[PDB]
Amino acid sequence: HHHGTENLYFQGATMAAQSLLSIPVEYRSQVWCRANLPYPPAPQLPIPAVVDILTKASQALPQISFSWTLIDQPPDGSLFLVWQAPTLPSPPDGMHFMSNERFFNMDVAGKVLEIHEAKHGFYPLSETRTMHVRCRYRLLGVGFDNFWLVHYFQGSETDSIPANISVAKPPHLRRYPLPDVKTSPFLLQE
Ligand SMILES: [Cl-]
Repeated sequence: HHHGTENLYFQGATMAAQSLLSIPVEYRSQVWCRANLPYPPAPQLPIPAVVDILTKASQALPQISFSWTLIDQPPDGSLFLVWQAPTLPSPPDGMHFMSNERFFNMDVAGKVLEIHEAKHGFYPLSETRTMHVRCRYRLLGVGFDNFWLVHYFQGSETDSIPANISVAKPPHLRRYPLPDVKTSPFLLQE
């Protein structure tokens, strides 16, 4: 592949680039850059709570480390802070969806909150119906544009529909078992 868009995001991010180059080439497309916290698990969050969590993360960023790691079939409640370019695809998480991720925008205190909501989530190895929701959030205009809250939680009984990997997104099952890929921590601000 060529790396023009990636390279745009690793300008001036040397530590994160160095950590990625330590990973075998085949797995570099598979890893998430996730914060070493961990966030307590939570049910579906109100919008003001999301805004606060991302504001606090932006203010704490020089004291928070990240690692490149695989994420696979996280339990309901799982909350991650992740670094991702809005123009690159998300790495795999082991979740498939029977519908398209929908994109909503909310004005909050003169800022934009992006909500990317993927209902009808399922784990094809263990589920014949949809049981999960994934939300990716980010808050624009506060100097934290490339940082996301990613939330996995329980779907409603009313939203559960028959699931089949043959018509789901993504269409391809990931290779199991997963290799051991977790880098030692690095910083994204100094
Ligand atoms: Cl749809």
